[PDB]
Amino acid sequence: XEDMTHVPTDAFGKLERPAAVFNHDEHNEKAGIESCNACHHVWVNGVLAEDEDSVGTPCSDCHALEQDGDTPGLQDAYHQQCWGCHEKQAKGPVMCGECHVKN
Ligand code: HEM
Ligand code: HEM
Ligand code: HEM
Ligand code: HEM
Ligand SMILES: [As]
Ligand SMILES: [As]
Ligand SMILES: [As]
Ligand SMILES: [Zn+2]
Ligand SMILES: [Zn+2]
Ligand SMILES: [Zn+2]
Ligand SMILES: [Zn+2]
Repeated sequence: XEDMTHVPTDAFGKLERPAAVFNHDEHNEKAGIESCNACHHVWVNGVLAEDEDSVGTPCSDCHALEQDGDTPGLQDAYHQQCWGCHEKQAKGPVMCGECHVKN
């Protein structure tokens, strides 16, 4: 994903919002994220593997559009991951129009 400049949107069908800006490799370098499983996680039987990751599997392979149990639907997965870290670190966009950029 070194060519990535927005988050993939094909799983959603018709969009309400602009694609979310996300230059994956530059993002992750500026943010200081050193583990891939900060996002590409592996959750098994309610427990998060600390030493594994799911790189190479789309989020949308596990996260349906609808919530399943405590597995978030796909929109909420992205909002909880992305907007959740920004809020926890007090850095990064936290308005709709700073990710979903109209341009
Ligand atoms: C850690 C260094 C890391 C790697 C390696 C990695 C790889 C990776 C690949 C190969 C893809 C698929 C790209 C494609 O389809 O061409 C991908 C996709 C996404 N990633 Fe990633 N990624 C690493 C780390 C991070 C981190 C720390 C985050 C969150 C900040 C992140 C997130 C994403 C997202 C979102 C995508 C798109 C998912 C999809 O549905 O295809 N990755 N990454
Ligand atoms: C792709 C980068 C991706 C995103 C985004 C994502 C988000 C995410 C969130 C925010 C949660 C809630 C719990 C937490 O904050 O970790 C969550 C939950 C689970 N996920 Fe996920 N997830 C992404 C990727 C994937 C992939 C590729 C898988 C399947 C291999 C997967 C699985 C799950 C499961 C299962 C859960 C529920 C865990 C639990 O509470 O039992 N996720 N996802
Ligand atoms: C989830 C896929 C995700 C998105 C989308 C995302 C976007 C995003 C943007 C657009 C920025 C601003 C870039 C700019 O300067 O123009 C930004 C910045 C930060 N992010 Fe982020 N972000 C996503 C996920 C994550 C996660 C999971 C983390 C923490 C683990 C995270 C962290 C940060 C940090 C820190 C920054 C600020 C970088 C800086 O300017 O110092 N983001 N993100
Ligand atoms: C502000 C509260 C806000 C809204 C509103 C919003 C909407 C939203 C929707 C409706 C989707 C589903 C796809 C669609 O367009 O129909 C969606 C998807 C994603 N979002 Fe979002 N979102 C708002 C806030 C934010 C912020 C602050 C971020 C960046 C941290 C962000 C990110 C994302 C991501 C990633 C996705 C999935 C990929 C894509 O649709 O772009 N949202 N959002
Ligand atoms: As680089
Ligand atoms: As929140
Ligand atoms: As809070
Ligand atoms: Zn753009
Ligand atoms: Zn560099
Ligand atoms: Zn790995
Ligand atoms: Zn909050």
